[PDB]
Amino acid sequence: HGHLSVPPMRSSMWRDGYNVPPNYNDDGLNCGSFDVQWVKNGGKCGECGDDYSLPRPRPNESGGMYGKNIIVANYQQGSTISVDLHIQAPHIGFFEFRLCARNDPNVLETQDCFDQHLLELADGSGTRFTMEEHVAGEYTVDLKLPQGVTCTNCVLQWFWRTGNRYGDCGDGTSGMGCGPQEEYRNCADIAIAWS
Ligand SMILES: [Cu+]
Repeated sequence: HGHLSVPPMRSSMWRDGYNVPPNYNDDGLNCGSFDVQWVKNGGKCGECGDDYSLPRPRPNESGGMYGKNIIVANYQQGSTISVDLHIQAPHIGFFEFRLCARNDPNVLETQDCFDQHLLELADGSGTRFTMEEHVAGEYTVDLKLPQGVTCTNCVLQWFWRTGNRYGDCGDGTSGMGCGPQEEYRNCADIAIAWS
């Protein structure tokens, strides 16, 4: 359990005093829960962490109850940004961040859009930030925005793949963190400009 806090994701904007409906379970956007994701929905998840079986736009997607297209942060293109995750129950696993470089609030984000910009960690270590220790609190991740990419209505997607289930690793082996895991996604509305 945790949420993208800086910039604030859609279901957490109430915490900062925005006029968006509150979600007191904003730490629980776990794709409808593990069994719903993996037993009901074939491993699929909404773009923004909702149960995949809900119709689009889902509650945390643009046009859903929490998706009012209110920009919560403005960044310079190509800059290093520092994002904060509030981790309430610190399940082992890793985080990834994707940018849908959308320019119109009336079109809907898709995973294909997000997948065009998988964000690199500023430290050069790749695309996955690993939370190695079970410690609740605020985790900061420094990310490099892609050079030359600007967007007036961007969506930032945080993905958390937990690692607390044992499964077939596919190499003849099984292991902790192999196979399907509980997953979280959160979306935040941001803008990126040359400035
Ligand atoms: Cu949790």
